[PDB]
Amino acid sequence: KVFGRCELAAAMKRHGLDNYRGYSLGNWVCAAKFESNFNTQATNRNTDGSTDYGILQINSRWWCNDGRTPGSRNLCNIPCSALLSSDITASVNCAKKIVSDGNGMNAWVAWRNRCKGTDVQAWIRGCRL
Ligand SMILES: [Cl-]
Ligand SMILES: [Cl-]
Ligand SMILES: [Cl-]
Ligand SMILES: [Cl-]
Ligand SMILES: [Cl-]
Ligand SMILES: [Cl-]
Ligand SMILES: [Cl-]
Ligand code: NA
Repeated sequence: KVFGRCELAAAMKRHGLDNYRGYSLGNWVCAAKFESNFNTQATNRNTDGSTDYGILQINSRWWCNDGRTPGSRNLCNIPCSALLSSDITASVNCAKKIVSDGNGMNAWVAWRNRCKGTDVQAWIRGCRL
């Protein structure tokens, strides 16, 4: 599914991401924009053989099982396929674990490089929330 900007802001708020670990909703919308362009079916293969899945491009080295990332973990206890669903529940619940890991949203390199310290409230401007 390709979400609209405000549609995704709403879904993320519905699932308790807004101000989760102190990160405002605009930070999460911005991260999703640059990770996936709001496409739940986004995938990206890394040089190490791991794969990133879904609207927040969650990686198979730690967070989900895809059966093809040797030595990896599955700390979200889900198949990586769950991260490609039109229903963002699995992505949001797994993102809550990731952002709790110690480095906050710096775990998403695209957030650090493209969203951190910018006027992220622009990402929810106009939205009925
Ligand atoms: Cl947009
Ligand atoms: Cl915000
Ligand atoms: Cl594996
Ligand atoms: Cl595990
Ligand atoms: Cl599995
Ligand atoms: Cl949803
Ligand atoms: Cl933090
Ligand atoms: Na894994």
